[PDB]
Amino acid sequence: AKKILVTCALPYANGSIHLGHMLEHIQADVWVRYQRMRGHEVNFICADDAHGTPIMLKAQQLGITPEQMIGEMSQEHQTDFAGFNISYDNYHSTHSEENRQLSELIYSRLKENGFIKNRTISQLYDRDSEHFFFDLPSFSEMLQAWTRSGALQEQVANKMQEWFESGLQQWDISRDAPYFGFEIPNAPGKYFYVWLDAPIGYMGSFKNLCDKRGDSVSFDEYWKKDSTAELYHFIGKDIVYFHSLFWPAMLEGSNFRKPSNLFVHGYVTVNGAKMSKSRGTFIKASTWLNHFDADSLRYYYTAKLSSRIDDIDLNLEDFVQRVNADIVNKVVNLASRNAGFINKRFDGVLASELADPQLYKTFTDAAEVIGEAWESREFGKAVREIMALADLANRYVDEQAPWVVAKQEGRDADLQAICSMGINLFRVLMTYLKPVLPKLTERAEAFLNTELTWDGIQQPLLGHKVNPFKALYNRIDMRQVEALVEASKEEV
Ligand SMILES: CSCC[C@H](N)COP(=O)(O)OC[C@H]1O[C@@H](N2C=NC3=C(N)NC=NC32)[C@H](O)[C@@H]1O
Repeated sequence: AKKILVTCALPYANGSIHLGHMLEHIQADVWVRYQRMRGHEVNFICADDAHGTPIMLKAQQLGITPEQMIGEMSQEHQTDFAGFNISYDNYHSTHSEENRQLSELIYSRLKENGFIKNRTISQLYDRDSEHFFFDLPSFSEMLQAWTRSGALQEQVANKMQEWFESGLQQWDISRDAPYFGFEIPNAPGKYFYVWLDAPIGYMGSFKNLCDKRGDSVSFDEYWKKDSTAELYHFIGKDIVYFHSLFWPAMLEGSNFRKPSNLFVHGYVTVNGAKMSKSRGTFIKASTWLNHFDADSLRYYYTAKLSSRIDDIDLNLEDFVQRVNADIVNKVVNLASRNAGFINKRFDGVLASELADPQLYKTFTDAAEVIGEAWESREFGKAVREIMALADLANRYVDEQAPWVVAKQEGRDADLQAICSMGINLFRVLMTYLKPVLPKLTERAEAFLNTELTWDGIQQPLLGHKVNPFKALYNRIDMRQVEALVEASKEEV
């Protein structure tokens, strides 16, 4: 039972959440849900990145104060994430008292530890000015040892080299008023650059969670230098520099633990290209939900995700085909083709023994490889394994052919045994997919009259009453895709 703290990058409070953002949150949520299923203590945290000149000026435009804009954006963002069932334990803000205090705490520890430097510069002004710099170069060797301690992704362990080929430099962490952010203590008119306080927002968000829980020990247990808890950050490749260099260094110099690992993913493309507004492929999370459910996109992204930083393509044509073929035709089909005979002919009661014990064992035997696949973030591998098992289950059902055994008077016991077998195979499959399809899983659990646990598959449902269900998952069609695209064009 490990203690794990997982985060997703903090979305900027200056735009709506789109399908690109959703790849990140969905990848993280699936991993998080899997970890909870295995019994670990998990804390999934996020928050809006609310500081920076851009935001300050955007607020001025709309005639709304930044405080007002970020407040509205925060609600919009959380409504969308909740719509995709992203299970955060806390969603906070970089513009909070918790983050203000932690930013000052870290800065003061850095300055006192001698990692903060001063200087002057020239810049366009609507001119000189003093600035504060973080002495990154002093943590190089430490970063080296940390970087090579068999942890980060190969493509990431490398990449940084191209950055070393340019040498680490002191980082300008201060900005002048007017600026929407935190004021630097003992330095009037100076503010912390957004990127300095942003990652501290991870800490601010957890502190908020602990404070709300009345938990006065967890914060330190997770962030103290000798913590045995694991810290993971899910991020895109465009912000790896901040998370692999500045961030670890800031923590090291302020007597805090560094991330256990960074899980970097690639960009989402639609129909093979970057999202395009004119083509209606720049899709908002809110818009997606007007047309499709969350499970469909969660499934599609998961079937294509891996432990690498490669781009993920949402091919709209392929989307409809994949969802109907896998979810409806393979998994859900296993339940619907068998539940009828059970509910109608046997009052919903499943057989008292497994018809084919060998087949069931083949299914539960796969838990190890599938669980390891979720754990290692090889989602595509996990899905292929699960769908391969599903093919086996549908083959079993065909060989046994219940639709024929049913019309043969005197074969009741045989029918119940066959159809119950299929229902139990379905139980196992939905357990492996539980991290991926939250809503379909709830519908399956209501039908099975059972909550699905990872260890529970070792005990099949016997002499057990199932409930009649009304379509667990309906097929989708290209006309809905066309409508989604058309709507997205019309929005911009
Ligand atoms: C302390 S972390 C601070 C992060 C900063 N506010 C960036 O915010 P934002 O630009 O909203 O990006 C949030 C995450 O969304 C990811 N993505 C943004 N557009 C994306 C795609 N098109 N595809 C995949 N991920 C995307 C980014 O890589 C990033 O990790």
